[PDB]
Amino acid sequence: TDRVSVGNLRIARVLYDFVNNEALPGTDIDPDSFWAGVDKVVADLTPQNQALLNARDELQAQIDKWHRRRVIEPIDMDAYRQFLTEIGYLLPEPDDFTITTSGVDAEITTTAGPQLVVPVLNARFALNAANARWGSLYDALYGTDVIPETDGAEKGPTYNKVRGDKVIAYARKFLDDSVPLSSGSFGDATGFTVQDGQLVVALPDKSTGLANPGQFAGYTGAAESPTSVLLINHGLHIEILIDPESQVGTTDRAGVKDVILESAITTIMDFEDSVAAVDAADKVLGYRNWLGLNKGDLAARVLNRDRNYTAPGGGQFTLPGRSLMFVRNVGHLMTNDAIVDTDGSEVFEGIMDALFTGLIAIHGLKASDLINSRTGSIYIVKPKMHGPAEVAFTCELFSRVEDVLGLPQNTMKIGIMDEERRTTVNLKACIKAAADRVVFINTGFLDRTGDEIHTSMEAGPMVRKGTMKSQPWILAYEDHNVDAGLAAGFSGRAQVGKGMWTMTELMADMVETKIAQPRAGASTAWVPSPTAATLHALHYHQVDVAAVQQGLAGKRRATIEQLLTIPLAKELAWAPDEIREEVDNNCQSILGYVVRWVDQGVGASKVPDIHDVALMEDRATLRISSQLLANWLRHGVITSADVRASLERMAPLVDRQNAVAYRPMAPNFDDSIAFLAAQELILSGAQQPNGYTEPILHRRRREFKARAAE
Ligand SMILES: COc1ccc2cc(C(=O)/C=C(\O)C(=O)O)ccc2c1
Ligand SMILES: [Mg+2]
Ligand SMILES: [Mg+2]
Repeated sequence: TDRVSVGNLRIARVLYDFVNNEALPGTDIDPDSFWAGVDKVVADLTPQNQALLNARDELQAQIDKWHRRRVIEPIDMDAYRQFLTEIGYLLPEPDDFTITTSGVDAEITTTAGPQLVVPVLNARFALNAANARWGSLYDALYGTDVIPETDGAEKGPTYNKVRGDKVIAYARKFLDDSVPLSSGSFGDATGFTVQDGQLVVALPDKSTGLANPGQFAGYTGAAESPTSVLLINHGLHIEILIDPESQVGTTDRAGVKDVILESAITTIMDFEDSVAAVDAADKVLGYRNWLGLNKGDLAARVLNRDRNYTAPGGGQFTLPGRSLMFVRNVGHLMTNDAIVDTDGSEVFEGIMDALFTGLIAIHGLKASDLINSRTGSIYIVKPKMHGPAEVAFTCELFSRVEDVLGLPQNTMKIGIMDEERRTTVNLKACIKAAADRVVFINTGFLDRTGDEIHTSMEAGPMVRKGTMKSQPWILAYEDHNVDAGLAAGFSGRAQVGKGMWTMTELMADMVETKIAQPRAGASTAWVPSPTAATLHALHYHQVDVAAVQQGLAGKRRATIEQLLTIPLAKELAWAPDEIREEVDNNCQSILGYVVRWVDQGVGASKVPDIHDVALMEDRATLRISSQLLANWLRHGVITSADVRASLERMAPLVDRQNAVAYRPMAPNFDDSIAFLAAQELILSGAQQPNGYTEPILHRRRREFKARAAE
């Protein structure tokens, strides 16, 4: 056995060596004490971890049996609520309180802006994400459909000046609405200068200053013909680049080359739903990337240095060139044979992630041969928790890891995903359980939709997938999340965050509708690319999030009844063509994701749906699709033959979109491990714990790896 014995643990050699040779050096942590602590923590906390998972199962069975023993319809919310209280699912709401989290960076406590999520196993994506703190607006407008590709303005192989003018004019309007001139418009500016520490913009027939001179933040170059002008609005920086001999500047009335936005303020390096990591070799690749990110030396293309500026008065100052980094550990469910005990049982992956990503994170608190958290914190997102006891356990785990790492208590801060029903309905108690550690709450609406379907599996058939985004339960869930955060003092102390935009090509749609999120008081929301970060940043220049949160203080906009409104489909409701479309749509989504998961170990993939729209699919959207079909199969909406036919229908189409080093599924379907994984996720969906996809995915990916080795 390629394994190392430490107490009761047998550690995969590749992981043991990585930690000893790469992660421990520079921490001043004694290697023997670390591994002894690994062993101690795993032995102490595994039972409670397991008890919690059994409790999920106890609760789900009592709820299953509750729906089964009643034909009365539609519902007796009074009865259902009393039952949830009786069985300990719905707990008493504690008294009001204010969080006490301290030692947090300004990007979290203060700044409102985009938050980018990226798979940590892909080093190149992770580098671009960390560098996405600044992004070119002209590139993002020219490259996407925010400037429509109408007649004459489409993208070709070389610069289309008609299109670029549209981009320039779009950016002038943005500047006008964000940093207004005293009189006149940026559209007519001819140049910029600094005089007596003030920004002076030259118009055709006069000159003007800023309506708020305080929005002038700095410049580069000679004051009397600068190379760039730096502005701030709503805590976010805008940089106007001036270069008339550049390609775009030659055509511009003021020589303006580009407009740079402070874009992804923070970034979440993901070990969970956007990655596939089923053994020690996978986790080591992830850990190694997370290590180079914190040491500053990851290269695939390198990390950016900080940005240098001249203050208005004349001094020098610096701005961060990198996004402040979070890490998303896996949650409490899965184990991983990267470590096994003497009976051969796998160790809980979440316990491992806290020990190892926390150890690695120490490097980001010290100088890189230039830092992540200047205030001494480690920022871990914790997903897929169910209720305050599960939150308390995470807090205890962090305490024990801090002790093993020699770290001050409460160094390891937690971003609470609100993406499971038992957390939503006890949200205040969950925040209280982490009152000294919590740095955000975030509505992970995709996982939350999966948990909604699974929890009420037995109640009846659910509405279609596309219908879910506007059901009553989800809008109350969204508002109740903001209310609980604001009520716990998150304003000025912690982030209130919302959901991912998954239509990577529908960027005009994103600019037009994602504005709802800061309008609802969210200080941050999730984007999947640096491009999307730059464009989403526009919404924080239009909406004053701090003032919005102020106006919501004390309001109570969601009742417990509304939260508990199950998304049951009404009588009739669907025609045959609509039932067929939803089945086809779900099967292709599942197939396209799973085939790259199982075969190539890619945890996030662009997959076109039945309407040919490109969706960024990850494990959460997979949880929704499989659970929805499982629920339809369970209540007689469709038959097992419909599932099989739809899967066999869509598989050749997926094979075409991948034709790469790719193994087709058709025509020998039952010989493709990926195809059988898709089938299994639907047919066993109702039996997976809380509808989770990781058991089946991890098993099938390991099965595939084993075949590829003989
Ligand atoms: C590179 O493209 C990506 C990367 C990461 C992603 C992460 C999520 C996600 O995790 C959503 C939630 O947690 C929740 O709704 O439950 C969704 C789409 C993603 C797409
Ligand atoms: Mg999620
Ligand atoms: Mg304003």
